[PDB]
Amino acid sequence: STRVLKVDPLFPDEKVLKEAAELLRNGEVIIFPTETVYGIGADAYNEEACKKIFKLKERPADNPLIVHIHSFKQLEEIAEGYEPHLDFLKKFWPGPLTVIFRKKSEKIPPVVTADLPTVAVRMPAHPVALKLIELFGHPIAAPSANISGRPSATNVKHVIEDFMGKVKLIIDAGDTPFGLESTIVDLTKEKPVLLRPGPVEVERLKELFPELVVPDFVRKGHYAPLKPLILVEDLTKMEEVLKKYPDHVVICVEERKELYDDRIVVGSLKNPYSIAQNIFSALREAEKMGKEYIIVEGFEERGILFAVMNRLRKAATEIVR
Ligand SMILES: Nc1ncnc2c1ncn2[C@@H]1O[C@H](COP(=O)(O)OP(=O)(O)OP(=O)(O)O)[C@@H](O)[C@H]1O
Ligand SMILES: C[C@@H](O)[C@H](N)C(=O)O
Ligand SMILES: [Mg+2]
Repeated sequence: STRVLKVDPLFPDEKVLKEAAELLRNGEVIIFPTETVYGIGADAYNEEACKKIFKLKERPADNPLIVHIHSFKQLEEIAEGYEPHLDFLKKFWPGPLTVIFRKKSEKIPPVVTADLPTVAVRMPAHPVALKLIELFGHPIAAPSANISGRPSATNVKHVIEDFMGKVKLIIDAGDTPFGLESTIVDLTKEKPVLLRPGPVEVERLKELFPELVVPDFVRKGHYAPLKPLILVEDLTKMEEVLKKYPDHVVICVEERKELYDDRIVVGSLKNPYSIAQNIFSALREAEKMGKEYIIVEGFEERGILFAVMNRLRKAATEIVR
């Protein structure tokens, strides 16, 4: 029996956050916005409560949870060996960055980290998330707000498709600013490793970390619509793809919109952050539009479109290179 409470993203009503904090203290799961995607969270120090996240998501046990913190003092309670990277953390936090550290053990139970010695920490640059964590008093473990394998929720309409009647409370702060999950950098090995591309762009990370490792699984083929996804890297095969796949809807850009039948304009190449903001919404609009096949234009493997292509490659049923 779900409550949806609208709050301002800048100065949220602290009475709405106290109610969410109370539900977290009772070991309940709630949904809250961040600058990236909506989160489905619980008390990171509550084993049983975090287990409910796994069940609500329909999620495998061996997939660990990102712990959300509000302060550098909380980092010190949960992680160790970060001291040589504090300059870097202080430069990107709060913000759309998740880092892997060696766990300080103590209170973040094994279920949160899938029995791993590492923990993924994020200090989100969203006043609602920051003020909820500070008021609750404990860090929040939160995957993206979606059924496991589905596109990450970027607004309350999507949360509701996935979770109406399953959680007591959804905080609504509207459309998430970025539409894409946080960059994930692992800092626990000889050289830093990019595990997930996001709003902290690869190009920026390569400027700071010349020796950054970007693994094959990041550049090659979660986030899946209900109808089969055809990704077209080579846009000269677009004329040919549309034919091989008759019952189609297209997702294209503003500049190529007037060149298709049933088409959803995800955004413009003039403003590529608009593409990243709306891509997940586009998969959800498209799967509803009652066509057999969803057909997506590829983008430049550069800037934020790098992260978009990363998401669409893992979504795709076929990639047309
Ligand atoms: N300690 C860790 N070491 C490495 N990767 C981690 C660690 N903790 C979390 N991660 C990764 O961070 C990501 C968090 O994303 P999220 O929880 O939204 O799940 P997901 O993989 O997108 O699956 P779903 O479809 O269920 O949302 C996962 O890929 C998870 O494995
Ligand atoms: C919920 C949101 O913070 C997500 N886990 C991310 O890392 O972007
Ligand atoms: Mg996810």
